[PDB]
Amino acid sequence: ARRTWLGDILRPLNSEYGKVAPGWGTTPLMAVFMGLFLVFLLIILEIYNSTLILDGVNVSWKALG
Amino acid sequence: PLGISGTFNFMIVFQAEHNILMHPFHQLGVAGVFGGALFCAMHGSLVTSSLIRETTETESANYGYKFGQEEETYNIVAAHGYFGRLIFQYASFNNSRSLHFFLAAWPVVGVWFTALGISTMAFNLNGFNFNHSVIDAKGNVINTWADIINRANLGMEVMHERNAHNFPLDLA
Amino acid sequence: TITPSLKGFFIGLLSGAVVLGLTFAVLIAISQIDKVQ
Amino acid sequence: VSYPIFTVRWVAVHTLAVPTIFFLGAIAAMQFIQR
Amino acid sequence: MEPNPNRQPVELNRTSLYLGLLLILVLALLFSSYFFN
Amino acid sequence: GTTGERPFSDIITSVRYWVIHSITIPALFIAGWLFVSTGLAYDVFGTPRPDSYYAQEQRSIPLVTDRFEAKQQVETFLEQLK
Amino acid sequence: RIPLWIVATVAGMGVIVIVGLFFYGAYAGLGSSL
Amino acid sequence: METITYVFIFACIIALFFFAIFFREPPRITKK
Amino acid sequence: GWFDILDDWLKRDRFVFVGWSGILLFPCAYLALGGWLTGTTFVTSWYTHGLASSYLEGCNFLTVAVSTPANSMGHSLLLLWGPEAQGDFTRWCQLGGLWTFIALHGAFGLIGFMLRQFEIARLVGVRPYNAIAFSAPIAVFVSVFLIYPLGQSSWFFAPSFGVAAIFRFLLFFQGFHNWTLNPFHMMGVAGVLGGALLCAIHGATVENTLFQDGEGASTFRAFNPTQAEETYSMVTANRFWSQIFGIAFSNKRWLHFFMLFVPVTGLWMSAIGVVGLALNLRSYDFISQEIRAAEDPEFETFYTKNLLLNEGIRAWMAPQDQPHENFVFPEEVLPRGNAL
Amino acid sequence: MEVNQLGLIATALFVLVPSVFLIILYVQTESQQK
Amino acid sequence: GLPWYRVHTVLINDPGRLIAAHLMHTALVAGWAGSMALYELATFDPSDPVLNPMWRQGMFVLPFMARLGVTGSWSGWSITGETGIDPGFWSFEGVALAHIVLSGLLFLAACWHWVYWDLELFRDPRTGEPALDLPKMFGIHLFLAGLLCFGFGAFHLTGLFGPGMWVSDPYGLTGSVQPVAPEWGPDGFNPYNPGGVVAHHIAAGIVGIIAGLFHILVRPPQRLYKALRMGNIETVLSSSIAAVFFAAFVVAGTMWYGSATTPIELFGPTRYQWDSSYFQQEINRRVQASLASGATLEEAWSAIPEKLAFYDYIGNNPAKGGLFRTGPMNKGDGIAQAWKGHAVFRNKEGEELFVRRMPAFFESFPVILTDKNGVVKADIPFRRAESKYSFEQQGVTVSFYGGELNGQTFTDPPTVKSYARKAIFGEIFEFDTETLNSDGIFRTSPRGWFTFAHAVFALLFFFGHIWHGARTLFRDVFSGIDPELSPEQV
Amino acid sequence: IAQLTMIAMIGIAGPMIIFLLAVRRGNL
Ligand code: CLA
Ligand code: CLA
Ligand code: CLA
Ligand code: CLA
Ligand SMILES: C=Cc1c(C)c2cc3nc(c4c5[nH]c(cc6nc(cc1[nH]2)C(C)=C6CC)c(C)c5C(=O)[C@@H]4C(=O)OC)[C@@H](CCC(=O)OC/C=C(\C)CCC[C@H](C)CCC[C@H](C)CCCC(C)C)[C@@H]3C
Ligand SMILES: CC1=C(/C=C/C(C)=C/C=C/C(C)=C/C=C/C=C(C)/C=C/C=C(C)/C=C/C2=C(C)CCCC2(C)C)C(C)(C)CCC1
Ligand SMILES: CC1=C(/C=C/C(C)=C/C=C/C(C)=C/C=C/C=C(C)/C=C/C=C(C)/C=C/C2=C(C)CCCC2(C)C)C(C)(C)CCC1
Ligand SMILES: CC1=C(/C=C/C(C)=C/C=C/C(C)=C/C=C/C=C(C)/C=C/C=C(C)/C=C/C2=C(C)CCCC2(C)C)C(C)(C)CCC1
Ligand SMILES: CC1=C(/C=C/C(C)=C/C=C/C(C)=C/C=C/C=C(C)/C=C/C=C(C)/C=C/C2=C(C)CCCC2(C)C)C(C)(C)CCC1
Ligand SMILES: [Cl-]
Ligand SMILES: [Fe+2]
Repeated sequence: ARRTWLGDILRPLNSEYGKVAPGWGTTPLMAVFMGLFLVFLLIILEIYNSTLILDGVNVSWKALG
Repeated sequence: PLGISGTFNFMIVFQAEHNILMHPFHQLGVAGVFGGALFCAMHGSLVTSSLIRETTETESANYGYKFGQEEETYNIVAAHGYFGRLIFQYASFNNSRSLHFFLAAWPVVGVWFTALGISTMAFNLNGFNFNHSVIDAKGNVINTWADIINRANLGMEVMHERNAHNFPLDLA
Repeated sequence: TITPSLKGFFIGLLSGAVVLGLTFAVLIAISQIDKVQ
Repeated sequence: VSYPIFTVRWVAVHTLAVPTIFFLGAIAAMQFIQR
Repeated sequence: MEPNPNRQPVELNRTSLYLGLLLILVLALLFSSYFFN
Repeated sequence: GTTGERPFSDIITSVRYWVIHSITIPALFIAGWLFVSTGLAYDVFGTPRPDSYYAQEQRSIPLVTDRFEAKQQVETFLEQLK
Repeated sequence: RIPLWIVATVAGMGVIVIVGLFFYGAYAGLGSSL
Repeated sequence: METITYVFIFACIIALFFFAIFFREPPRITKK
Repeated sequence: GWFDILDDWLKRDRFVFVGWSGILLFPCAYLALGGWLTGTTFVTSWYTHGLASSYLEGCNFLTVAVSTPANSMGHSLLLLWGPEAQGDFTRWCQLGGLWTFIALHGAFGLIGFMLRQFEIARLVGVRPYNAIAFSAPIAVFVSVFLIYPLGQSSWFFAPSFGVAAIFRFLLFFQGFHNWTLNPFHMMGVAGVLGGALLCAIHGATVENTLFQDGEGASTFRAFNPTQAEETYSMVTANRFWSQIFGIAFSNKRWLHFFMLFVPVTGLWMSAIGVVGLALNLRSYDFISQEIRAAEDPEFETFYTKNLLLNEGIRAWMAPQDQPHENFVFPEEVLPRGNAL
Repeated sequence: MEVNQLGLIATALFVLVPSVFLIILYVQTESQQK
Repeated sequence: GLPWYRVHTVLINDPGRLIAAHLMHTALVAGWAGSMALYELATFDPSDPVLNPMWRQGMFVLPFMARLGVTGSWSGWSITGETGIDPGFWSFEGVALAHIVLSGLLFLAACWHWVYWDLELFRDPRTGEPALDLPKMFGIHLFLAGLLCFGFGAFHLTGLFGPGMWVSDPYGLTGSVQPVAPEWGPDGFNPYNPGGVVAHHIAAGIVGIIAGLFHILVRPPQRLYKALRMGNIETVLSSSIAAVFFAAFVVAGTMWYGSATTPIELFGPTRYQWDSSYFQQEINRRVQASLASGATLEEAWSAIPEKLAFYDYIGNNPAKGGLFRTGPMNKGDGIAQAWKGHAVFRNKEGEELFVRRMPAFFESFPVILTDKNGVVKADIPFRRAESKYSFEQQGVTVSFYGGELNGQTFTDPPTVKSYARKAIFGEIFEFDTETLNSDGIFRTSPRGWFTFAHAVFALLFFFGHIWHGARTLFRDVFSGIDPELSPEQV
Repeated sequence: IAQLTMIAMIGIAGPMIIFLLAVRRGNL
């Protein structure tokens, strides 16, 4: 090894290696934002594809100036 | 012709004069070729993926084989085990000999037909001609993709050999 | 606000969840009816 | 052995088996439509 | 400095050389026409 | 070499099987047949009957020309007795 | 028990019949040319 | 200039061919 | 926990392995196959391409197909309940909703299936080279049925699902993109053609280089399902080819990896070529050739010849192949040689 | 004729560079003791 | 030893030399950027932003520098076409300068991290052997990203403490660098509204800052750490690549279809604008308006700004071109010099005819002329043997309004047909073919190339993901398999 | 009109001349 000023100061940030939460930890909470993101994309996708029209949002070079 | 583009010429014109894509023999041909490449990949992968470990983590997995071996270099039982589960057991080979016969039989048989196709359309027994088959209640002609194919063929017919024809029918 | 195509989006977003539902319902159920070891 | 009836294999087999015959029946009928 | 212990030797057999070159050359025979366009 | 399922061979041979399917199979068949023969299929799929591609005189095609008012446009095509 | 070889030759002819009906339909149906 | 380039590569592939057939690594049995 | 119980059930070894993947595969895979079989026999392509496309109309197994949507639709996903069909089913059918249905569904179905290979591989404990390989067919489907038309004006120019309906896709590409002259398509075929060779050649090399392990003529039974010795003389095979072709394998591990490589690489290349045809960035012409053909009227190569075949294909097809363009090409404007 | 000026050098380096690569390896492999 | 295609595995767990490597790469990518810049500056012509803008000169990097502010040269000129402007230090030269240096430094840095590879920071106190706590790393990095993402939208795009971004009207005639105000409403999800690009970076930036912290604190649920073989760097790769190619397929789509991010005055028109006759309609709309306010045909068309007419030319359609048709769009049809003017075709009866335009799909297309109702009135025949509509038999003539040929009329068949043959591509222009020694064969715009390149790389990267991912979930069975014979019995 | 009548019989004939043998069990 070879410690160094910067090296020590950063020593903490990299040390908790294999440290894991137990069981199904935060998984379920995660599986929700995940599903939320999935729906969020489908929306912005379907908006760009003009499948989901929304007065106020005009997906053309127009609506510009 | 003996050349790259010269071959495409042979093809494009052939199609126009014989409508080969619409001939059973050519289709069997592509089944054999597509299939071959397909199977070639199947075998190739199944086998390569079920090789008995005898190599290091940082050593070519190939070295695990010596020219002039007695026993096999892959688990044909593990191979069959995986492939049998992908589709379903009885739809998978376990007999290396039956596997390899199929492996050879398929392409060779298919190409045999493709060769018989060109040898057959060499006497003007061409592909199916479904031009203006489906017609409506009054007699109008209702097009099918078979017709869109005929137009593309006419373009080829009408333009190949610009100056070689002097008469109506292309009998040569 | 809530335009015809917006309503349809919900109809499909709802008609979709249902399918995922009945599917995981049925599955989670039959799964828990046999698997002894 | 004491084999069961309604199984997963059965379901599949029917999802393809049932419609098929229904189509073969449909098509067989078309052979008579005209103009 | 300490002789880094993560290094292994590199190898390319004769057959690989050949298979390699066969590939380079033919690709070159295939793309040169389009390079000169 | 085995799993729970009752070996097809046995089933395709069981007189019970045929006793069931001699009824079921032709059942499904006659159904689909009627599906076509009763003209129902034509309406389930908006597919034209031999006498519904064009109006008597017209020789033009009912080509859908714009996405959003498409359904509406299609309906009108059925109008000219097409 | 219904002998297999019979299940086959029966289900077999049965297919040549339906598939043959299709081939006939080709010179009469709408897929005709007449 | 182009002709030369096409023929050269060709000439190179044929050379390869030669060496590959006549100067391969003799294929050794068992004790490899 | 129910999860591990849900798992337990799924990964249970049945006749037709389900697995987690199946939750995606089977729903889709069946819908794709189903939609095709449905349209092939019931739905028409009249309001879409002015074409009869189903058995119900008179089409046979070759002429039938699930045709693409109108060009008006553009790249619309055409959902059953979207602005187009508006929840209505029959309309959906007539607007070619069944295309994006089969397309998009089958698409997920190829994802599920590859995942399956990956999942089953893991369980059975074998290497996933069957999955790597299957990337090739995904690429083809993805680039051709999705990426391509995504670069064009709309789904209308994607290949329609059907036998003949695919041949026109071929003829089109020749005529408009002069696709046969593309370096990538060539590699493509070199691989598929070359792959169907390894297949045949390796198969025969094995069957005619077998050891005798039985007393019968039909040597099929003479096989040990339970490993042990090599069933064919790898040593004899080597000497055969080494004397008839000059080159010959001698490392079954490589000979088999090669067989994965050749056709998977081929299809990957053929894909890139198409990903380029999306933007119309084709390999249509050779400029040096065109320039000499302009100034000098006696210069003729099998290349120039071909380009004329293309002109004819485009001029005589465009009309009924691109209805939305209301093309009208007077007889006098139609390119044609003498007499024909 | 009327070709591309860089075509020659594009083809030359396309062949040389990777060939030179392989060759460097093969020879350094080939000369490894034992 | 190691096969040629594995030589880089020598880093799989040498955090030191892995950083040394990653440093060198960044150096080359930064280096490339700097010098690709200088190459464009040594060949780009600012003499005319109207008819010879960067996207006609095969400029690829120059546009990405304008989209964010840099629009001037230390030599005095500027992208918009103004003079006397003082870009300050951050001129194209400046940007190019900067990267070249950042590259030199990253180089030196790569060297140091290579020699001093065994820093203790990479060794786990516990096992005393090399190790990197990925989960915490990801949290840290993700924190910095959102922190920077935030700033970019918050200060740069808004103008608070920065230039802004490229913004233009609906027909790329006014474009420039302007401060853009956020937009959290719904229309901010509209690809064509700049406000959305601002809101996004502020919101996503924050969400990014929050989420980072989370990951800096909360640890990975055992279940996952196990499933996604975390603590195995070769999996960080499989996921990143999956993201990188996702990002790629998206940028390729917004470049081809257009968005406030790929502005036409910087990347060129869209194949879709030509398809829907986008600019053709904006012109007419304008011309008919002038006629209403009692102007003459000459006056009406003369009012039409050259720049506008130029977008209505199939020679700027990215869908025309070829894979080996190299160079700028200028090596094709030539450097655009001026607008010859609107061409109106008429036949003996005075009837006004119209030239059927060329669909992008067609390399070559026929000259056909129809009236308002679409009736074929005239054309240029192949076989003259029985031509009914030759320009000769119809007395077709052509007149021009506004532009070089304004007020002139031509009646000698050949000349009329020449122009008719040109009308096919839309507005007729005057090119300088000498200079670049052009060949007259259409080439694609940067918009087109960027799109082709990214759509390929993306599709290629998919394969990398599938490969590396697999190699992570099957590390154990790598090298081969072993024993037992279990298969058909649960 | 419907000589399908023919085929039918000469058709079940082939399988018959082996079936009767499956009954009289012998020489197959
Ligand atoms: C599980 C496998 C599966 C998958 C992946 C798909 C996938 C798809 N289907 Mg198919 N389908 C399936 C099974 C499946 N299907 C089955 C079994 C049937 C027979 C019943 C069908 C019948 C079917 C039809 C009839 C149609 C499709 C269509 C489609 C496509 C788009 C539909 C869509 O927008 O969904 C959106 C996705 C969702 C609803 C998922 C939401 C998930 C989150 C976690 C739930 C949150 C819900 C909550 C209410 C929201 C809170 C937010 C709040 C702000 C309101 C899509 C490719 C359409 C198509 O092909 O178009 C061309 C179409 O018309 N499918
Ligand atoms: C000191 C900082 C720095 C700065 C201010 C610039 C500034 C600039 N660069 Mg340089 N660059 C740098 C470092 C820097 N660079 C380094 C270190 C390299 C080597 C890797 C490069 C390599 C480089 C290249 C190759 C190019 C530039 C270009 C440019 C110019 C255009 C900017 C642009 O459009 O980016 C576009 C930015 C993106 C790619 C978007 C980032 C978003 C990604 C997709 C998200 C990543 C996912 C993230 C982790 C998810 C979590 C986020 C959370 C908030 C949700 C601009 C003048 C361009 C140019 O014009 O050349 C001169 C160009 O082509 N740069
Ligand atoms: C990928 C990103 C990228 C993109 C989109 C562009 C885009 C562009 N460049 Mg830039 N360029 C780049 C990277 C990029 N460049 C890099 C890294 C360099 C440094 C070398 C340059 C150096 C450069 C120069 C010096 C010039 C340009 C020019 C141009 C413009 C003209 C287009 C062209 O020449 O196409 C040409 C495209 C091709 C020939 C196609 C490449 C495809 C090859 C043949 C396939 C290789 C296949 C492979 C062998 C297959 C084997 C596989 C098998 C074994 C499995 C265009 C805007 C020109 C300009 O200034 O415009 C006026 C110009 O003079 N560029
Ligand atoms: C995101 C970046 C990325 C990174 C960091 C890695 C990293 C790695 N790859 Mg992966 N890979 C990627 C993308 C990436 N890959 C993609 C997109 C694909 C699909 C095409 C692959 C396919 C792949 C395979 C098939 C293999 C690896 C292997 C490896 C490992 C060893 C590398 C090596 O020694 O190469 C050796 C390098 C060379 C001497 C040859 C380089 C020659 C190229 C083809 C010529 C073109 C070079 C040119 C400069 C490239 C410009 C870059 C362009 C993207 C802009 C290494 C961990 C190997 C492995 O797993 O080891 C056991 C392995 O077998 N990779
Ligand atoms: C066109 C010819 C061609 C076909 C038809 C084909 C077919 C198939 N290849 C498979 C596998 C493979 N193919 C492989 C390599 C190759 N395959 C090739 C060429 C082909 N491969 C080539 C050239 C290669 C070499 C690169 C590999 C390595 C594998 C496998 O591992 C796999 C296998 O299991 O081997 C036997 C099977 C996957 C089944 C499946 O995913 O079910 C589930 C998904 C379904 C049912 C969805 C289908 C959805 C598609 C996208 C829509 C099709 C639409 C209609 C249903 C079809 C009718 C349309 C036509 C008339 C045009 C399938 C039988
Ligand atoms: C679409 C859809 C759906 C559904 C549906 C389905 C799922 C269906 C299915 C279907 C199916 C699943 C079908 C099938 C059919 C089939 C058929 C019709 C077949 C036929 C066949 C034949 C005819 C054969 C023959 C042969 C061969 C191939 C080979 C050789 C020999 C022989 C001759 C035997 C839903 C509601 C969700 C929604 C909307 C859409
Ligand atoms: C055509 C072109 C191009 C190209 C490029 C190239 C070809 C490049 C190259 C490059 C190179 C080729 C580089 C190099 C580099 C180098 C370096 C980076 C170095 C460094 C060094 C150092 C650091 C040193 C040191 C020292 C000394 C020696 C002395 C004493 C002192 C000192 C210490 C300082 C581009 C892309 C741009 C664009 C387009 C065009
Ligand atoms: C050290 C130092 C320095 C310096 C530095 C320098 C001067 C640098 C440079 C650098 C550079 C100057 C760089 C460059 C780079 C480049 C690159 C890195 C490139 C690349 C390329 C590529 C990769 C390509 C490819 C390709 C081809 C060939 C064709 C086909 C397509 C593609 C695109 C793929 C100073 C004084 C500041 C100070 C401090 C120290
Ligand atoms: C898929 C399959 C199968 C099937 C088969 C079948 C379905 C068959 C059929 C068959 C049949 C169905 C046959 C028939 C036969 C017949 C015969 C061999 C006949 C003969 C005849 C004669 C010789 C006659 C005569 C006559 C008459 C009748 C009347 C008039 C006069 C005269 C005298 C001429 C099997 C199981 C193998 C196994 C594998 C699979
Ligand atoms: Cl010819
Ligand atoms: Fe084999």
